[PDB]
Amino acid sequence: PCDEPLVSGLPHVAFSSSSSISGSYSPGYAKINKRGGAGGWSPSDSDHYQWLQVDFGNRKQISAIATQGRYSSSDWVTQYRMLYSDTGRNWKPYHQDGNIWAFPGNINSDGVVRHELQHPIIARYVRIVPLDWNGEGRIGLRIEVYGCAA
Repeated sequence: PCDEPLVSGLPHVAFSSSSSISGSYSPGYAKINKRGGAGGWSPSDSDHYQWLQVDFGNRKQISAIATQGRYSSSDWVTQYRMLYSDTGRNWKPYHQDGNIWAFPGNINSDGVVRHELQHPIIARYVRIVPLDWNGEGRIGLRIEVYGCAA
């Protein structure tokens, strides 16, 4: 199977984001079941144009993704898009059931929600783009991406 956790072991330098509320919300804190910093990533502004990015360093085959909100807070993502690229540019949106896919997100701060992809993708870089978030807070996010070397 192609389902090893690809994010949990990455150093901070593998993560980037559109913005962060502060250093404690840096994108390297966006790891499921971990509570460092603010307990997850949050951008300084919550809209439809933020992103959390991971660079796996080379191409990985990806079979599933999992998300959580920001630890013990009102910040969580309720639906999201996934984009991927081999180059870091020309992002490709993940498609499922005939359209760009909106993944159901979280409904609380700490439940993990894992989705098996209909079809695996191959990518060096992944971006998670929040589409909506909890109305009583902001975007807050921790992730895992499951896969293997391409």
